[PDB]
Amino acid sequence: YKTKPTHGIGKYKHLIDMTLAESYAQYVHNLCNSLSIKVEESYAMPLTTHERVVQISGLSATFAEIFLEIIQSGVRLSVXXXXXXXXXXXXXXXX
Amino acid sequence: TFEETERRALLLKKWSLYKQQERKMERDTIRAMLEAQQEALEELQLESPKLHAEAIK
Amino acid sequence: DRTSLNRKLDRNLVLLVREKFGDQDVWILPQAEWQPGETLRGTAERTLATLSENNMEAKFLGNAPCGHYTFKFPQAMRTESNLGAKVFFFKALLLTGDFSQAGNKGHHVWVTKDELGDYLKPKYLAQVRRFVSD
RNA sequence: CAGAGUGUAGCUUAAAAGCACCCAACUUACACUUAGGAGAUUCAAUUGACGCUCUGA
Repeated sequence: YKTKPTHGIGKYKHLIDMTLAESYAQYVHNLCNSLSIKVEESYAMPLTTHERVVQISGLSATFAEIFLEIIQSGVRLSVXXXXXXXXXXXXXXXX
Repeated sequence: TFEETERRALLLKKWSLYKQQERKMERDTIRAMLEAQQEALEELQLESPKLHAEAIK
Repeated sequence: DRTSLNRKLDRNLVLLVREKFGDQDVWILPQAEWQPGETLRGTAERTLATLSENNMEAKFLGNAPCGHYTFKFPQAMRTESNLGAKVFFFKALLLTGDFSQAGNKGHHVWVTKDELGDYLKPKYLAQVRRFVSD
């Protein structure tokens, strides 16, 4: 009841090659999860070629750098633009 | 076949064992880096603040 | 006092220099003391150019501006200027530039972390190097 | 190489636990679930002696 000391006890609203590439993407996702970063989305973009994405948002420079290094440590990368090499992968950021 | 299956299970187990160690190692490495960073920031603060600020940016 | 330091990597092999040919058969990373009137990264790049002879691209602070005066400060024996000195670090990538042993260096090679040499200790320590690698 | 804090596996007003963690399958992937996997009181009688963290040289 409103006037009772147990007022808002129920209140809840306020609380609320290709294969290889895929594997790599998965790994990246896992890493992100581990390190506590928001993985927003992932795509399945179209000899043959195959692209995968891991959309990321919010990470400080030092931490970000570390993450990048870990990713670096095959196929390719593309996010300052930071490309590298060993089908295709493209971890687009939003820091 | 049975024998093959048995072999396979063992192999899988081995793989699992391997992966965890690697993961642990990676974690340790990360931790080390973090520690270094922590040290570094403190040092910067102690020494010259402008530089520290720049680093942070 | 201020000391810029770099850590250029290729094939998972870190590079090393011999400034003061007679005294330093022992190796360190290619960097001396700070440069006034110039910005950290830029200064580092300049230093690298002076030593290794290249264009250079510093990524940022990796994760370990080491300090060094805190952990294992320069040796009391021999006339070494033991003062308060910060040890800034940098991770970087080269674009192009051939090597040249002249003036301020004797030799320049690339070596594994586990295959570590004698090493000086005031500028760069083996343990410190390992930590940075980690 | 001299001191101080101590010292249950990642982590705990745990006492060999529960959380974490790993592999496979379902999953675009994550997530969930189902199967499995691996781990510890640093060591000698509350005392001493090996391991770290930290401060000196």
